[PDB]
Amino acid sequence: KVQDPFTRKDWYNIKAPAPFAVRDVGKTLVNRTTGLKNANDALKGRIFEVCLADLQKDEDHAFRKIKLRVDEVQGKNCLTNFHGLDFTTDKLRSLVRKWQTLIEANVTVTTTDHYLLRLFAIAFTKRRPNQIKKTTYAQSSQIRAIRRKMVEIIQREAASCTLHQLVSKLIPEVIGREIEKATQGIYPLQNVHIRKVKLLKQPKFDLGALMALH
Amino acid sequence: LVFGVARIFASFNDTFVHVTDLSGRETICRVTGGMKVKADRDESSPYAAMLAAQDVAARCKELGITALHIKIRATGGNGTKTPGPGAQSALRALARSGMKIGRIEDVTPTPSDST
Amino acid sequence: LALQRLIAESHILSEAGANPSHWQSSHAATTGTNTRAFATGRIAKKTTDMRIQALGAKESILTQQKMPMNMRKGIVKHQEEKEKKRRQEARE
Amino acid sequence: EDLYFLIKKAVAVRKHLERNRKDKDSKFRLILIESRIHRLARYYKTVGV
Amino acid sequence: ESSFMTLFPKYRERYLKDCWPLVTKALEKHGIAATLDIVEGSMTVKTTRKTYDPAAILKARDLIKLLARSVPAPQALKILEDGMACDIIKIRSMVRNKERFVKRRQRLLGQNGTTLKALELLTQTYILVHGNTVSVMGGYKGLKEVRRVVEDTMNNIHPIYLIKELMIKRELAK
RNA sequence: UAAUAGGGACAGUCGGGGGCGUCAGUAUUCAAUUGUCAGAGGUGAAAUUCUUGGAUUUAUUGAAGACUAACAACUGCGAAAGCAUUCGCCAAGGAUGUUUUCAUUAAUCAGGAACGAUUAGGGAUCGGACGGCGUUUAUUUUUGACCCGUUCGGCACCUUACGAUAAAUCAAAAUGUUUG
Repeated sequence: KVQDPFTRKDWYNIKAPAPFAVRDVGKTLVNRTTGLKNANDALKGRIFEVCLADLQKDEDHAFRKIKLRVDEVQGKNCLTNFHGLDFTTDKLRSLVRKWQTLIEANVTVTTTDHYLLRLFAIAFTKRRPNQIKKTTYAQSSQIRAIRRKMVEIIQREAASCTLHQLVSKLIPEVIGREIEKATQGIYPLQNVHIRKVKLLKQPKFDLGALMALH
Repeated sequence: LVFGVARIFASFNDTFVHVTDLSGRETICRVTGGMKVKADRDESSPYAAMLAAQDVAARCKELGITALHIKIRATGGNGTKTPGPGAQSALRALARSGMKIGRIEDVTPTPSDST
Repeated sequence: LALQRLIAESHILSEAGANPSHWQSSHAATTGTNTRAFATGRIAKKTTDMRIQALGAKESILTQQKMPMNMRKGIVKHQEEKEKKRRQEARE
Repeated sequence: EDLYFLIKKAVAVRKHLERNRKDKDSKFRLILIESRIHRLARYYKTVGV
Repeated sequence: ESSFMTLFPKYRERYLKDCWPLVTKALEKHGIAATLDIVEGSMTVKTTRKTYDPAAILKARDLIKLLARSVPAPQALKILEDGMACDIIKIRSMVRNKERFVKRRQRLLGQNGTTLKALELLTQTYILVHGNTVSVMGGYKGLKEVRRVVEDTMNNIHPIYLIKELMIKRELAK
């Protein structure tokens, strides 16, 4: 068959909110809506992963990709809010240094809007100043103690401050610094990063909270 | 400044260039490595990446794309995590043909468990 | 036979130029002692000497037998210092 | 004395294996402590008790 | 300012510290600026606008990966040709016994590296054994055949039989 | 005599030691939904093979098998084959220290059984205990990471052997050339 899709496919718009400092993020060419398979599943159900360096305009943030569930469609418009986040693969390669400890935790959280969000997190042992030893190893009960201080601090500053305040706490890494200065009483633990945040199903479609984000 | 996503999946025998939108749903133009030179031997060659690279890039500029974000991978399941001779010449010819790219980053599927 | 010559003669045939990937060998391809107009027979001398050493020889023609002892201790000291530096750089 | 902590430890390991009889290295800890039961039961029986 | 980074250890610090201007000379010829972070101790490469070849930053990420993996800096800077490509082969989970696996990795190395360099002269590639990994640089056919070699070596076939097979292959290339 | 030989009690611990269960993680295969739309591929040359119902590929889910990559060590645990996500439970076990006790219980192995006396010190390795002519936690007391000394206990390197001797084996094959 000669299918050739030039006329039936259109150039939608995908746009950026107020906390994402750029104006536009995408101009996305998918398919024209019409009867016999209307476009709401070929629309909104798509997710949309881009870097944050152009979004908050600081190009030092070339890591930390985000997924974005499409949620608001007008004709020749879209406006996309925060759904997913994952750390960048070669930088989670670039933080693995031999002779100290990598720390993993897979925390399951839900927000008071019953938002099922996991927080996959990885921290790294700091080699102290004035240290001539080639190692900085931990003691595995010290690692366990680190990790219930980890889920202690993420449970202490989780279960509140909903997604405007939550991703407004995620992107300028307040979680990392509160893990750092909270957990350095036991063990120094620099390079605290938040590898993945997992939403699976946003339970609603509703436009009031979406325009409350916009 | 319209941007897209140009993707490369280049084994030791074949090269894939696959342009999709900024989410990854809508296939704009894909050309396999054998739709090029059509010798039955060296389908991963940098000349095949030259033909597929100039073909997909110059075609999509007639579709007016004006920028691309390239992801690069080989058969990272149980083979190598390094592409064949198609990714260097595909990024070379897509690069030197007209268009403009900002950041470059590649994603390769690490098995954290396999054997 | 010829494979014993391959694995045995590999540091010399590889020391000449025959691996353009390897840095010592493709440095040695344009070092100067193989860009002189007569090199494959120099290395053929060394490999036929290695063959006779396989055929039951204790001494080579290739070695200088008599040295003024401070040249000699400097050379053997230098080989031992190189290999000691290599084995202390094999803890990487 | 010592013998009561020996039989507390030993019957405790026996109760552990009676909760799972497929832990064969802890079964080796059982045959170690049973060998100590044969040992100190033998010697401290030959003391006169 | 497209920046990649990878991380080196404190023993590698010195050799990078005075091999580094040969590296950043060899990449300032490609315009890719690069620095060593001395206090943290990391390797930063980044492109400005002046890269004629945007494939060279793939070459630079693969490069400083090969500098963190303890390869000599000329051998690392031979990634900047066309046919030369990095690879590693992981084998520590490929074979499940400890001391038998040491017997297999030094069966791969051999008597003073003679079987290793016979493999390198059959396959035109460079092979380095680093800890529990096997780095290998070169052309893609050589990378494939060397991966065949390391797999068949770890699954108990001797590299005298493998060098028999590869030399008979090179004689059957005509 | 409390033995510079016992087993245990107590304390802060320690171990990628074992058992039960849970918890994730990726990739592999399978199925569905699209965007698809002429090759994908398997290699030394080449073919079987999938392929106008779309195979390879892109994205998004679900189910199952595997294992716990990268930290992973000139280390740590366990006698062995072995031991790698988080968390809980179950018992053991090691090491240190004590102001703890029946006080010879000790040492080596036929019969049998389960699992598959110093070298001579130095520099590093942790697992404790004690001390600090020091930073940082810390809004300052705890406390912990770094640095130092003592100290034990082990896993290995190096030289000299304290010597050997059957040599290829050595801080043990030192005690088979003035043998007890």
